Amino acid sequence: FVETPIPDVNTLALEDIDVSNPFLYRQGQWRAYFKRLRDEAPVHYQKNSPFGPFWSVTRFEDILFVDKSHDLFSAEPQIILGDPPEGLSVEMFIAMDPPKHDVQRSSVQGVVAPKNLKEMEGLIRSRTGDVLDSLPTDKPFNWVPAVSKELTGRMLATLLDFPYEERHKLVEWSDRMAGAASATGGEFADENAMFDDAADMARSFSRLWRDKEARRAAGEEPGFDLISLLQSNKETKDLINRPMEFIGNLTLLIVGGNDTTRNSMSGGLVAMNEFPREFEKLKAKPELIPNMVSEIIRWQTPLAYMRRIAKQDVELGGQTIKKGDRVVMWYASGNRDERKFDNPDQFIIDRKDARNHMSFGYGVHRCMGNRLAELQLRILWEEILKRFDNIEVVEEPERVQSNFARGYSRLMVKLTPNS
Ligand code: HEM
Repeated sequence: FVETPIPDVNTLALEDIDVSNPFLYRQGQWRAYFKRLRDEAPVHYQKNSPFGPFWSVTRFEDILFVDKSHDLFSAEPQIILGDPPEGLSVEMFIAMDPPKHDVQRSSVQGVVAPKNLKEMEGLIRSRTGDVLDSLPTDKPFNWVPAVSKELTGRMLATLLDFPYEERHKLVEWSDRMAGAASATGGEFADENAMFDDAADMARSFSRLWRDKEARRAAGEEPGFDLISLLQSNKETKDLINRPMEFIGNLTLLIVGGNDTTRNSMSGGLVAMNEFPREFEKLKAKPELIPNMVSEIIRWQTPLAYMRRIAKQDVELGGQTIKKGDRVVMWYASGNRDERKFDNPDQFIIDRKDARNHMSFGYGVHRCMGNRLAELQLRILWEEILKRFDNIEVVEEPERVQSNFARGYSRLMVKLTPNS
């Protein structure tokens, strides 16, 4: 993939609108392209793309139907638009249908048990406050590494009890995975690097499993982390011996929580910068933080879509999706659908229906980590409000190349503390 200027959507025949282009978000053309699809081709077939042909489903109501109807639309074998590079396919329950999906999700869902998240609030808030206190207030800095990636990486390490000093690896491996050119149009096109990483990652999870079992056998009390949970349950105490399940489950937790958390933490600042009256509203009414977090997640939509395959011919939106066709559920478009949300492109932190967004999906795959993400975002903004009278974005944000992740690689921020 090489970036070129994306033309006005009005220059295109409807059949030539290709929303798999991974520069549509960066260039700001995604809003007009998806509005044209919602209005005039809400169930749209693209015959020609670098990823092969695919349907786009772009209205909120129709996306709900596809996401909930796993008897008609399969999540197998992959949920990104393209294909993983050869040798890198791993089975993850995000790309599995019931009943097996339900079985595999049950084996890990305890890691985000509400009682466990509540016990970790002090740690999350301490990390958040320490990170914010460390930021300079006399010069701008890049928020993406300093805050969003920093906090996400610590959280991911805690979730796995992954060696804290190596947490940068959970994220580097994960980035090169979720950013495969063949899968998402991301910038990673070297299969040699992905082979090195996927193997390093698999070896690292195996060493962690053995270190944790040796520590448990030696009398270490079990913790909140996923490995401890897997080793405490009869069904999964032997998960090492099922390598596809073991590697797939652990990889899904890390990839699932990595750039989603990161880009939600960054995106709230970008939304405030575009709608600065909302920050004055927030400072005057801090009890809006929980609803604001929903509005940040709606407006940002950190994952633009999830993909499905039609299990049979399905009539949708005056169109016949054929058995075997790839069907892309464009959450990024659904969350801007004016049939669902009034003034959808506005960031409105007291929007009463913000919580009804589809950024987590709907149906059996609805995000397992939704409460953990919301918790971290709430604490982030609580701790921001204690410290800063103003936040300024000093340069146009740099947006990531991807058709899947909607995110930022550079967000240059100047802080003004209160007195
Ligand atoms: C604001 C942040 C997040 C967003 C926007 C998001 C988005 C999503 C989406 C769109 C799906 C699939 C929904 C569908 O197909 O219907 C999903 C599933 C999933 N997410 Fe998240 N996610 C976020 C945070 C997290 C975090 C923090 C974690 C882990 C700590 C996580 C782990 C997972 C897992 C394991 C699944 C698979 C659930 C299943 O297939 O049953 N996510 N997420």
